[PDB]
Amino acid sequence: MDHYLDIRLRPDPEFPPAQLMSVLFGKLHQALVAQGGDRIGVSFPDLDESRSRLGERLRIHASADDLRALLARPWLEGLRDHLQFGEPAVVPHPTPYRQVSRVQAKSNPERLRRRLMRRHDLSEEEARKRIPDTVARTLDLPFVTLRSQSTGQHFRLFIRHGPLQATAEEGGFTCYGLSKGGFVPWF
Amino acid sequence: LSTASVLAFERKLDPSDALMSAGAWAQRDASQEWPAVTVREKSQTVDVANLPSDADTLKVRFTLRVLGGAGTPSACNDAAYRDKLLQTVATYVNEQGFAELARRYAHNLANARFLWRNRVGAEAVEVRINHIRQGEVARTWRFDALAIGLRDFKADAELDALAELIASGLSGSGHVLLEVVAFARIGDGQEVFPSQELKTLYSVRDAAAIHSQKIGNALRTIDTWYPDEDGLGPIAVEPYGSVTSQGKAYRQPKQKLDFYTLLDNWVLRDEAPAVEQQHYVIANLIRGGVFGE
Repeated sequence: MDHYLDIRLRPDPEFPPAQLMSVLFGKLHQALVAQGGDRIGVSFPDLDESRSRLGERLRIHASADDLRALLARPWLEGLRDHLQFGEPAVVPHPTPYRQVSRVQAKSNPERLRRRLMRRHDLSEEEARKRIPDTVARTLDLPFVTLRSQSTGQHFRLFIRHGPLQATAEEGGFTCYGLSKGGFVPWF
Repeated sequence: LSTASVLAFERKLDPSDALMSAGAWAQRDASQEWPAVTVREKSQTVDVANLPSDADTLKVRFTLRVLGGAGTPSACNDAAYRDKLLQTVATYVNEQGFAELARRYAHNLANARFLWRNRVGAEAVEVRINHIRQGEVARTWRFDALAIGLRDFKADAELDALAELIASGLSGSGHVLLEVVAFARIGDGQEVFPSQELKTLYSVRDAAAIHSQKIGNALRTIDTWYPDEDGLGPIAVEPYGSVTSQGKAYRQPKQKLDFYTLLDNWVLRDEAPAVEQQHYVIANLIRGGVFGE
């Protein structure tokens, strides 16, 4: 994708930057739900995989008309005191490419119990002996804490940046901006 | 002459506990029978409060008492130190009024900063402020709180009249009682953010609410003279002016700009600081607290 926009979280005493990036990713998801499309990607160029931090930057990649459209929408109403804007410009050359993947886990055993007892009509003990409590997977990935609107549930979403490649291939994106085959330029 | 071993100031600008209610927009002038936001439990069991599915407006209501007599301590051992401090605040008041401080307090009243997480992401917030002289209303202010920014202290004629009322209260020339109602437009079925206890939510009797000290912390977010930076904006007035979120302390005592060293230089040694620092230390005396050995 040719054009990128960098929005920086303004340093704020009233909330930590994790909460601002949470609400920014959430309103980003709501704006991408309102526009649709699968050619709109995200990246976080302030990565730090030692302490698993997401930093303070948000880089959204698409075309020119999409970015200049997303500037003038009410998904930036009520937030523009708390973040700074950049300019939609071309990605420089040359840059590597990588992905943004959502990596969940089956770290809750109880959902797997409910699944195995709802499809098979087992008992609690058969589901307990089939899958033990050691199935919980630990993760060292950065995460964003979003809530739900209609049936409200607050969850952390882990973001994984993939390996740096030399060329990018075609592919879509979700409403979260996450990679489904399409890679974002890393710089 | 040295500082007193005990020294205590009662707080001025007493806020109430801000009660939460819900309703639909353009019923804002009929918002007297609006039902309150009920906290409910759901599955670990967490208590959350949401707006009803036919309401998009969260209405918070509290009261504020501006009392005055901000220089006199509530307890003091030394009498000469007390007279020195009283005449020092007297020369501060005779130099300039409470107009800058009441202007900043009226600014923080104008924007809906007391809605902490209920202001972020709201499409439209409006603040109604009633100065209540007798049992009935005596003056009304209406503000678009999205118009007043959280970074700059502007000027407006209604805002200057509100600041003149607050400065008249702080000077002891009259008793000030304000009722602050705020409407926030979030949407249908969205969540609100009341204060949390020691997960449970703060509640007055069958109604979600915010702590009064939370509204008080939001109201004194006027400190724009800390020497580290100023591009972040105002913070709450504190000796060693710090914030719990960032984990860092401005007005560090290594620098000569905390509250205590400023007060010791001004009162004991008569080294009067810069006028913005004078505003800071008088704002800390309005904030109140326990000072001394």
